[PDB]
Amino acid sequence: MGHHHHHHSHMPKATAQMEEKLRDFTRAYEPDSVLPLADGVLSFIHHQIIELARDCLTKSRDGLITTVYFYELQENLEKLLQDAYERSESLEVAFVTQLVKKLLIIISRPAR
Repeated sequence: MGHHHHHHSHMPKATAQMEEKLRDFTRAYEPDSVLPLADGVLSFIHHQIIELARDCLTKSRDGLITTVYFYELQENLEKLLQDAYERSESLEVAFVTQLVKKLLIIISRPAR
């Protein structure tokens, strides 16, 4: 992220790279806004995009992320992926899918 005198972490660390990708990703928007998509169900799933993003971000910085954390988080994103694919009216779903997918790519092991 730099600052004035940047020459600090001269170790290519996945902490720096990923946490920056993740924070800049999540920073741009709100849980309740940039479409509630479908009011109720996909409003919940939009909350899930932004709140799993913010929580996993702060838990990465905290170091709380275990190996278990990732398995639960991935299968929860893919749960909500199929919940968004169960959302019969798909226009809003392009955002949802590309967001949880891009997030899954940011935290390594890129999706499809």
